[PDB]
Amino acid sequence: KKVVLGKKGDTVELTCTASQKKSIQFHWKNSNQIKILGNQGSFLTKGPSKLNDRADSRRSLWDQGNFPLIIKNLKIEDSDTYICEVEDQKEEVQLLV
Amino acid sequence: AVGIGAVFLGFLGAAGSTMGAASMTLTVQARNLLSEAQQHLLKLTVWGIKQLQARVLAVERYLRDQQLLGIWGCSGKLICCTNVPWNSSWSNRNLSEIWDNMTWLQWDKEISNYTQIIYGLLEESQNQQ
Amino acid sequence: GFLGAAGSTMGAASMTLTVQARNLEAQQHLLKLTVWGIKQLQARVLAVERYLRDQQLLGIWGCSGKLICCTNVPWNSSWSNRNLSEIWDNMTWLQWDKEISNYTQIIYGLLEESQNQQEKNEQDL
Amino acid sequence: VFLGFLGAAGSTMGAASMTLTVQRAPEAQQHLLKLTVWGIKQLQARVLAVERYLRDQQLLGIWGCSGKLICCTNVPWNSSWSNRNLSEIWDNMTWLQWDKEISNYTQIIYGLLEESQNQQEKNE
Amino acid sequence: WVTVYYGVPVWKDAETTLFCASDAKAYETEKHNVWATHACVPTDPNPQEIHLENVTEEFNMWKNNMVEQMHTDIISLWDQSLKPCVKLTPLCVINCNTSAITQACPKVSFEPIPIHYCAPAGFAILKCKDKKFNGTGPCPSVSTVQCTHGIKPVVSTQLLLNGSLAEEEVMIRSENITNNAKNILVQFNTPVQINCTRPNNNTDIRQAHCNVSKATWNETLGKVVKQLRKHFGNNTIIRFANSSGGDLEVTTHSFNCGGEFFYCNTSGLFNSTWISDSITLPCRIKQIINMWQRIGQAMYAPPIQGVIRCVSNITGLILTRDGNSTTETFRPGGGDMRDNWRSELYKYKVVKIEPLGVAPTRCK
Ligand SMILES: *[C@@H]1O[C@H](CO)[C@@H](O[C@@H]2O[C@H](CO)[C@@H](O[C@@H]3O[C@H](CO)[C@@H](O)[C@H](O[C@H]4O[C@H](CO)[C@@H](O)[C@H](O)[C@@H]4O[C@H]4O[C@H](CO)[C@@H](O)[C@H](O)[C@@H]4O)[C@@H]3O)[C@H](O)[C@H]2NC(C)=O)[C@H](O)[C@H]1NC(C)=O
Ligand SMILES: *[C@@H]1O[C@H](CO)[C@@H](O)[C@H](O)[C@H]1NC(C)=O
Ligand SMILES: *[C@@H]1O[C@H](CO)[C@@H](O)[C@H](O)[C@H]1NC(C)=O
Ligand SMILES: *[C@@H]1O[C@H](CO)[C@@H](O)[C@H](O)[C@H]1NC(C)=O
Ligand SMILES: *[C@@H]1O[C@H](CO)[C@@H](O)[C@H](O)[C@H]1NC(C)=O
Ligand SMILES: *[C@@H]1O[C@H](CO)[C@@H](O)[C@H](O)[C@H]1NC(C)=O
Ligand SMILES: *[C@@H]1O[C@H](CO)[C@@H](O)[C@H](O)[C@H]1NC(C)=O
Ligand SMILES: *[C@@H]1O[C@H](CO)[C@@H](O)[C@H](O)[C@H]1NC(C)=O
Ligand SMILES: *[C@@H]1O[C@H](CO)[C@@H](O)[C@H](O)[C@H]1NC(C)=O
Ligand SMILES: *[C@@H]1O[C@H](CO)[C@@H](O)[C@H](O)[C@H]1NC(C)=O
Ligand SMILES: *[C@@H]1O[C@H](CO)[C@@H](O)[C@H](O)[C@H]1NC(C)=O
Repeated sequence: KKVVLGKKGDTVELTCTASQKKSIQFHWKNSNQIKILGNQGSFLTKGPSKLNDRADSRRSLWDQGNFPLIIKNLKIEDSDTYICEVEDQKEEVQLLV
Repeated sequence: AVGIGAVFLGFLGAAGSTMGAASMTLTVQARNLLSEAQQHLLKLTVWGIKQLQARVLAVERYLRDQQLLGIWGCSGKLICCTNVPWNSSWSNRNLSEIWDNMTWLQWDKEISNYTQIIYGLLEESQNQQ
Repeated sequence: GFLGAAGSTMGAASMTLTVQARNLEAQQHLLKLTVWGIKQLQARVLAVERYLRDQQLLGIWGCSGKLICCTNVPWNSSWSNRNLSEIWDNMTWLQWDKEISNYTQIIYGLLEESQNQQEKNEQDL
Repeated sequence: VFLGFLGAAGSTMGAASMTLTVQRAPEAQQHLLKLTVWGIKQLQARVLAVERYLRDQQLLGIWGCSGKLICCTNVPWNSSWSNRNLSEIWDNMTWLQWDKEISNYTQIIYGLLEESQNQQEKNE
Repeated sequence: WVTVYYGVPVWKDAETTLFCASDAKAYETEKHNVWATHACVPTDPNPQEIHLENVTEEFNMWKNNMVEQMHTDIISLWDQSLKPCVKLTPLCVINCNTSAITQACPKVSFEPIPIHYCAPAGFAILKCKDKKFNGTGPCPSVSTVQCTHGIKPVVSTQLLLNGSLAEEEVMIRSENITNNAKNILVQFNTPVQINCTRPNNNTDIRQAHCNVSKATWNETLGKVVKQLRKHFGNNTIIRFANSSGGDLEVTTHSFNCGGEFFYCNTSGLFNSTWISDSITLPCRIKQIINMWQRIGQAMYAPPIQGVIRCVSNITGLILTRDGNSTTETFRPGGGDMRDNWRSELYKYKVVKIEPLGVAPTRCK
């Protein structure tokens, strides 16, 4: 489990990486299995989370395989671990305020 | 049907000859018998398909015989001998009375009462062996 | 051209496997019939050339012409050795084809060499 | 059976015998007429390539070895048919150079090679 | 001791390059009907659907190879048809250079025509001639056929427009239900109608309203909530909802009605929690759109002058769940365009017949 430290209110880049570099479908969930982000083809789709207006991803990097998550306005109650499901590899990354 | 359609006509060359002189020349003949304007082009293509819907029909009619010879042992052999004993109940004639004074057409008027039974006996004799 | 007949039983296949060859004005759309007259005739030359390219494999393994041929390469135990009774009783030929996955590629490799061993056996007497 | 089937005429006959056995708008409303007409040319070439295979399986059948690629027979060589030392004509010679050598006798080999099967048809 | 055979009815499940077959016209300058004369043969005049006798085959819907064969050609269809004036594909080498491009861009016509996907020489297509086929598992009555039915490449999110409808009850199919990351392709048994008109009062230009009947929509979604309790519990209180967010193309039901990309608003269409007139969709023609073909934005010409309308046949519902208990939140989804055609190519499979087995008999 990787852990990323962001102080308060900044923007982090919880990275996640594929292999074949062709923008396959991914997602980002949490401990209660609630969707943060979501790729849908060539578009982007959020989910009913606490980061509903706080989540975004770099769109130009999807073709290279990197599928990061960038959270802005880092509050105190977002400390959890996040599940990036590229093909099957749920690479967990934990977050601390 | 220029490819293997002229082969089937060449089989009937020595009809009415005697049975010995017609079976002797099978090997000889088969080596020798196997030897655009605007309105035009949408009609001259159907003259190219219909000349291939019969030329291919000469192929898959010829290969429906080698699939039949291959079941009874020998495939590719014209003259071929088999391990099945000739019952005298088909015809009660000596071989002196057969390969000397008969033509091949008279066999279809003589053993076609039994010619589906022989094809079953030629099946198992090269199935278990 | 030699297709199948519905599968649906392994044992009843081998009885009817033989009989598939043991006995036997428009003028308005001249592109609907000319294009589909070639595509229905390109699929009848391929059904001839796939037969000749598969009598070429059975010619390598000495099995040329025979539908049900028998050969002298023994069963390894590592090729999904199931019960030999119920294979012919209640099974389709599709279900048996799943039962060997990658052993088909190495079953064929012995039959090329066992004939070449038999080529070095019949000419060594 | 094909026509572009052996464009692998390499150098070694010993290696050649090894691979002897292993074998957008251009339309202008007329691109369905280019693909239909030249569809026939790719069918008059493939069907004739079948009927050349069947014309030759009867010729290998007269020599007894039908449906098989490497036919080993029961007739020896001679001295008139380019009596080399089986190293210069099997490991460093292309088939085209070998075919150009014995081309005077290919019609002469085929006569006796038919007779060598008819002698093996006498003991039956 | 093995026995080689050469008559077996054994087919693999192989992948090949199919060829399109569309009922083209060759004189119309509709931009679908000019591609369908260029890369499609006409319809097979004698089509034959042989029904296989008693074979059951384990299909799969989500790993098909026709739905990535189809996606290669409607990507290739929307590059000749709708050429935008300004297109910004993010070429990269953070240093991603947004490579602009420019070309001609005239206004064109646009309607989906049915397209059949045929099979080449030597292959077959195995239709799943059933009624309750849930996408994965053994279809019982698998017939065979050379070409598929008339499939029209209508690209839309949140609502599978103009597609075929189930003859049986409302089907629900997902690759793994209770995953909360896979879409749930509902398919209707009756065609819900929808009008989508841009009006003619020239004042706004880019503003339209869409009318769906209140009688049909409350009854059709009344069928969906029943069979959603089939794969779920019997007393779950499911909650329909607005879409969450993201881009405009997946938050809102987007499509293309005659060359102009509509962007509707289905918040009043999913506004009911289920237990035990005419809705008006405020739409908007957009002009700076994202592309579904690849990554990158594209800009088009302003809309045309006259009245723009297209009455339709919504026959699909690409929902999406979220994982709290005793309820379910079902907000709409869609946008990955492979789901827009595997909703219509689910009962098809391409095979090839391999007639050479090696059975056990232990002969000598
Ligand atoms: C689901 O399927 C249905 C069934 O096909 C689809 O509904 C059809 O949709 C199309 C377009 O949306 C529509 O076609 C129009 O029909 C009109 C007559 O009914 C035509 O007049 C009109 O042609 C004009 O509009 C085109 C738009 O680009 C122009 O390119 C064309 O040259 C014509 O333009 C003239 O008129 C306009 C004013 O309208 C003016 O500005 C121009 O200068 C010029 O004078 C279209 O062909 C069909 O009628 C619809 N079918 C039905 C039964 O209503 C539906 O679209 C499908 N769903 C989806 C999402 O695609
Ligand atoms: C071609 O010739 C080179 C040099 O003699 C040799 O190394 C190579 O194997 C040859 N290749 C073929 C295909 O003949
Ligand atoms: C259907 O399956 C049964 C199984 O007992 C079999 O007997 C029957 O032959 C099958 N139907 C056909 C048409 O083959
Ligand atoms: C479907 O998703 C659930 C939830 O993660 C999981 O337990 C199950 O194994 C999945 N099914 C398959 C076939 O992987
Ligand atoms: C849509 O419905 C509203 C209210 O029922 C009505 O005023 C309007 O005219 C309708 N528009 C169309 C195009 O039917
Ligand atoms: C759609 O419009 C047509 C004609 O304008 C009308 O016949 C039909 O009833 C309308 N449907 C709905 C649901 O408004
Ligand atoms: C109409 O919708 C309400 C909820 O909005 C639902 O309770 C009711 O059952 C629906 N009507 C019918 C006839 O099903
Ligand atoms: C639709 O989404 C917007 C923003 O996400 C929200 O303001 C609105 O309330 C939603 N509609 C419904 C019916 O919840
Ligand atoms: C239209 O969408 C807006 C947000 O995009 C939302 O607030 C509103 O409720 C929607 N209204 C309808 C009728 O869909
Ligand atoms: C839609 O939902 C809002 C709040 O969720 C409610 O006030 C409104 O009456 C609903 N509209 C309909 C037509 O049910
Ligand atoms: C919508 O579906 C109905 C089926 O009842 C059909 O009659 C109608 O023509 C369809 N409309 C289209 C395809 O535009």
